[PDB]
Amino acid sequence: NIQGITKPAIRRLARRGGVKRISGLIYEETRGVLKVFLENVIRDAVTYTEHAKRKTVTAMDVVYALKRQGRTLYGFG
Amino acid sequence: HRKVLRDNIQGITKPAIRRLARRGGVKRISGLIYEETRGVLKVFLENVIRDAVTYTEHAKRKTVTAMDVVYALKRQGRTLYGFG
Amino acid sequence: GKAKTKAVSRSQRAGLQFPVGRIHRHLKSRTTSHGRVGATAAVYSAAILEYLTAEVLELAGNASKDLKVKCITPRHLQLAIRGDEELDSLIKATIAGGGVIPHIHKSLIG
Amino acid sequence: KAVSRSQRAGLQFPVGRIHRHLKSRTTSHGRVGATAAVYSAAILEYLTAEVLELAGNASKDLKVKCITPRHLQLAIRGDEELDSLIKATIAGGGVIPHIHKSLIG
Amino acid sequence: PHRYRPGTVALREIRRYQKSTELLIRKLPFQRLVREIAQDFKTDLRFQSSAVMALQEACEAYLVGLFEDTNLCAIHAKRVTIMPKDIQLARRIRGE
Amino acid sequence: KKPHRYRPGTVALREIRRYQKSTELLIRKLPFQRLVREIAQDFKTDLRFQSSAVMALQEACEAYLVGLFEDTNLCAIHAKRVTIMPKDIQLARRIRGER
Amino acid sequence: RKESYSIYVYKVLKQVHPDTGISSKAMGIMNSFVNDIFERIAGEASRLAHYNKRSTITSREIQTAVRLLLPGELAKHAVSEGTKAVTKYTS
Amino acid sequence: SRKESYSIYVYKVLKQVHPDTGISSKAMGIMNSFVNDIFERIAGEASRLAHYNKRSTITSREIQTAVRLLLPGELAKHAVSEGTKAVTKYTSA
DNA sequence: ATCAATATCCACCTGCAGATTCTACCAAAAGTGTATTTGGAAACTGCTCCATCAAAAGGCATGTTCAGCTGAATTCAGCTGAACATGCCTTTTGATGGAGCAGTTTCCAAATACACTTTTGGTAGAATCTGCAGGTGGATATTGAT
DNA sequence: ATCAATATCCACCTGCAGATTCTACCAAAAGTGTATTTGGAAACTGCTCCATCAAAAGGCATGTTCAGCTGAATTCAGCTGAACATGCCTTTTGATGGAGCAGTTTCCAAATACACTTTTGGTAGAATCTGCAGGTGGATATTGAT
Ligand SMILES: [Cl-]
Ligand SMILES: [Cl-]
Ligand SMILES: [Mn+2]
Ligand SMILES: [Mn+2]
Ligand SMILES: [Mn+2]
Ligand SMILES: [Mn+2]
Ligand SMILES: [Mn+2]
Ligand SMILES: [Mn+2]
Ligand SMILES: [Mn+2]
Ligand SMILES: [Mn+2]
Ligand SMILES: [Mn+2]
Ligand SMILES: [Mn+2]
Ligand SMILES: [Mn+2]
Repeated sequence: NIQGITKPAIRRLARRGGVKRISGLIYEETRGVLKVFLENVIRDAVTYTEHAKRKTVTAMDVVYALKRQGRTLYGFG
Repeated sequence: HRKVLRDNIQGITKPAIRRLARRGGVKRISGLIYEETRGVLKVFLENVIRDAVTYTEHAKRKTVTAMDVVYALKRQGRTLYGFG
Repeated sequence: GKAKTKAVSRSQRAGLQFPVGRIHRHLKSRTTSHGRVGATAAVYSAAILEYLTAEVLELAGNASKDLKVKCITPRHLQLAIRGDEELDSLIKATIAGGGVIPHIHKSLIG
Repeated sequence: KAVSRSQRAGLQFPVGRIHRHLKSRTTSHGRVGATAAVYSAAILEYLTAEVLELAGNASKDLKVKCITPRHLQLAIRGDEELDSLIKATIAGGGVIPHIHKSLIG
Repeated sequence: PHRYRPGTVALREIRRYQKSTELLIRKLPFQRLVREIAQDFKTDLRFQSSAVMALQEACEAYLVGLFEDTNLCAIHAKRVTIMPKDIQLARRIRGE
Repeated sequence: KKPHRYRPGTVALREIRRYQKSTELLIRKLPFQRLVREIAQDFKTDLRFQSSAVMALQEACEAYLVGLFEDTNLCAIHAKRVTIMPKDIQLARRIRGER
Repeated sequence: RKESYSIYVYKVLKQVHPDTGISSKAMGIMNSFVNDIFERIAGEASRLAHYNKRSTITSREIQTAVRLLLPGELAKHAVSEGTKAVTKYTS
Repeated sequence: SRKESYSIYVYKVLKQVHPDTGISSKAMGIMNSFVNDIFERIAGEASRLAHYNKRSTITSREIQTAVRLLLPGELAKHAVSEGTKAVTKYTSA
């Protein structure tokens, strides 16, 4: 499913980052990075979720996971 | 009543900076590094000390304790082990 | 016993818009075992929060009127915060929907 | 006859003391269950044992009896999980040797 | 037939996506990825849509910032093309 | 009979191995104490310090500078140099989120 | 019934820009911001009280928290506004 | 006056894992800082968990979730095992 | 492609600084009894997600062409390392007052507790108001020909 | 580098779907009055450390010479990545049930708190016990001039 993060989507992200020219190896590399990132946040989110004995991951669970990893997010509280 | 303290950032000598770079695995050092390093160090120290003194003044002390420095480092994300 | 003195909220008494009583309760629920909360502590907290809210709303409303629109958006909040040295240093959180402040490094322009 | 809660839990770390400390760092009117202090003590004891195991290994591969800050640093920075858990400065611990390949003569 | 020279459309894209704020990843593949990842942690998980949306805002802000740092590393080496070694240097200095 | 000379960089690498194998503090101790007092007294006059507070400050400053040099060296090598330069420090600190 | 800061944020907005409104998503961001700063100040005030072996969080703890947590000029102005508020509240 | 520390327990654990080894006082200071650090991380996250789920008691359940949150991978698995063992042995009395 | 010079590696040695034990008390852990709180089991109930189904457009996959950027190659001036003379200031330990933390006791200003009243903030629907989808026309910028 | 041709960007427009704001009710929270307690501030004072000064020798900083080799500058080809036409499929969008969790209320057995009392585990400082820092010298490895 990681391949659903397509090359044009990665390029748009790089463009918002001010990147002008992109090596062909970037896309696979970026997917790897994203995968790690996502795992960590999700690992903590579901942890909060099983502590509450729920079966639905809430926005609050995600926000707490991101704050606990030093990546606070505003606007979903 | 001590002698006036001036210009002590220059006491961080070029050999001391070189030894630090060496422990950092650096092999060759441009001549402009030393002044740059002093600048960086001074900012770092100012910030830490500014917080330590804040803790000291909150406790109504006139002695900066090791705990105050430890708390200031923790508040700056540079936790230190071995002094409290 | 005909007349009571009119009730004045602690917010109004301190000249604040932010809710002193609510903040006092939250402060008591963030104190340790046997912890107390001083009379003026919630008033001070309320004033700090109101001041910082006023600063970001000021900058974001400036960006809002300089874009010929009524409502402050996440975009305006992000522009205001990233464009202010102190606010940018105070607020490192992600502002969802705010994008980035436009910038292209000089060596990339044709 | 008095039986220590540490002994009751099969631990070395002091369950009762840790209970008092937990009780003095929770929210107002907060209560702490006994087994919360037993679990916390067990956690702290396990992490201490893990760090000490690695540090004594470094100490014994350097032919000395006593663990020093240096051995703690070699032990923590040499184990990826401990390294990621402990970001603090180890006073007196120095650095793990490393010279990047492009620098050697 | 008209042709833009290499780099003109790239810079146009930079200005376009830096003045906008919408999400840049398609929603269904990202939601599929989120659920696949979550299923190796706890079975029959459900998500509020706002949880997925928060995750996507976080991931996209993270990747944009990473690309800013990667670009600084590429520029440092007197290049304009970002390469994996640029990402790797940025992530090492970040402590990732 | 010519006097012995090591080639430029041989002693540098020897110094790297020496100071990476050791743990002593590398800044002289009294000059660092004078620096700490000069800075602290421009915040509040006639402060005193415990000896351990000054030593904790020195451990932190030296750990910070060693780390900064590790990253600066990564930046210099990244640009195919062996010499660290100010732009390397500035790049490291920018990516660190300092300044 | 969920609490929020929206009505007070809106009051402050109408004070600084009487003509301007705010979108609900921006109001959500402001709420996250207010809660964030509040738990930073409370955490540090509680820690200050405990370092000096006290149980009461007073406005003095809040002031030191503000000096610790807020950058430079902001901290100065914040310390002023808080002091002003307290002086008007006790009068 | 009497300032408490974790030194005697650190030394007991040391003798369990390395019966032959000792510890310098500055390494003992590092160990004391480490134990106190991990204790405040656990206690902070356990009180937060209690408040998110509106319980007023910090129980072993809050401690276990805190450990899963704060500990990497294998460390967490093994820590959870030791904690569970201690709790079941404490309640068996 | 054989050496002299110099560093490093690696045993061996001992005295005293520091690691470990011993000693005497006492702060706090544990037991008991009794009071108060609360976690969670039980039983509901709307209302969010999930599963399924369907059409169609726009966003993506692909293949082609070529411009220009990256990496390699080459030259060289001057910058930084290695080595050394010189001499100063850091290091280590002790003294000397005394400043200022700690420890202790007392007693209010300041905080909590509790009953009761007044006020407000959240919610949902109505009533207003506004950005936004497209479309257009002019501003601006890029590209190739001289 | 001024043209003529071409393409994109960026204001401005309207009409209406939906977002903001308004309006009214009503649990819950804030406020008041009154009583009662208590954390910590104030004032002592003992007594640690802290600031400063002192001595003297050598470890190390400084300033200089000189040349190896690094960074910087320049050229350029091949090969990668940008741009674009084309055409196909994944995502998007809109709708529909209903399955299955959350959220809420109630309610005791079970858990935790707290005062008082007994008892000992854990600490401070002294007394013992002993690694290991440095000090030294010979084997091995590395280095740089021939
Ligand atoms: Cl690469
Ligand atoms: Cl530079
Ligand atoms: Mn000064
Ligand atoms: Mn109202
Ligand atoms: Mn309009
Ligand atoms: Mn449009
Ligand atoms: Mn009484
Ligand atoms: Mn009292
Ligand atoms: Mn000299
Ligand atoms: Mn070179
Ligand atoms: Mn070509
Ligand atoms: Mn005993
Ligand atoms: Mn030795």
